[PDB]
Amino acid sequence: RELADVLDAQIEMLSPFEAVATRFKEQYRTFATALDTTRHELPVRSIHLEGD
Amino acid sequence: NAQLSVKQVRNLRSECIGLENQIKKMEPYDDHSNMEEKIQKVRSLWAS
Repeated sequence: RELADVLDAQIEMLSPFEAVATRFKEQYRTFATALDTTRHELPVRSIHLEGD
Repeated sequence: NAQLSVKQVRNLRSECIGLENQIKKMEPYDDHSNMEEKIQKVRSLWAS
């Protein structure tokens, strides 16, 4: 009885996350790829502008 | 020896009758048949 109660409780703790987890991890992978790109495309070697 | 055996028998069937009275009473739910099976999904959730 008590083991079924605590098991049932962790079922409603765990159940809603599994559906959203796949979309969450795919969009996190895409946005982390975007973060890698924007970190890989910030060239910083300059001072007060001379010429161009 | 006779009186100690009598007292021990009295205690035994006292706790006995208490046990089948609670067995009649405190069990209004029984859904154990899926129990182990659900435990499988449980670790799958943990694995996830």
